[PDB]
Amino acid sequence: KVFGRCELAAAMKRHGLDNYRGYSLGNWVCAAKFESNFNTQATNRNTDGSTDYGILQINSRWWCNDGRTPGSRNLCNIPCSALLSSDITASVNCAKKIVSDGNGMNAWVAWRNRCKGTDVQAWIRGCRL
Ligand SMILES: [Cl-]
Ligand SMILES: [Cl-]
Ligand SMILES: [Cl-]
Ligand SMILES: [Cl-]
Ligand SMILES: [Cl-]
Ligand SMILES: [Cl-]
Ligand SMILES: [Cl-]
Ligand code: NA
Repeated sequence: KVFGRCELAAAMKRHGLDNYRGYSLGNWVCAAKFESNFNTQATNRNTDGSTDYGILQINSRWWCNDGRTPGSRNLCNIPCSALLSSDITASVNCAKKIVSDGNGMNAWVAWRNRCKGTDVQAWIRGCRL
């Protein structure tokens, strides 16, 4: 599914991401924009053989099982396929674990490089929330 900007802001708020670990909703919308362009079916293969899945491009080295990332973990206890669903529940619940890991949203390199310290409230401007 390709979400609209405000549609995704709403879904993320519905699932308790807004101000989760102190990160405002605009930070999460911005991260999703640059990770996936709001496409739940986004995938990206890394040089190490791991794969990133879904609207927040969650990686198979730690967070989900895809059966093809040797030595990896599955700390979200889900198949990586769950991260490609039109229903963002699995992505949001797994993102809550990731952002709790110690480095906050710096775990998403695209957030650090493209969203951190910018006027992220622009990402929810106009939205009925
Ligand atoms: Cl947009
Ligand atoms: Cl915000
Ligand atoms: Cl594996
Ligand atoms: Cl595990
Ligand atoms: Cl599995
Ligand atoms: Cl949803
Ligand atoms: Cl933090
Ligand atoms: Na894994």
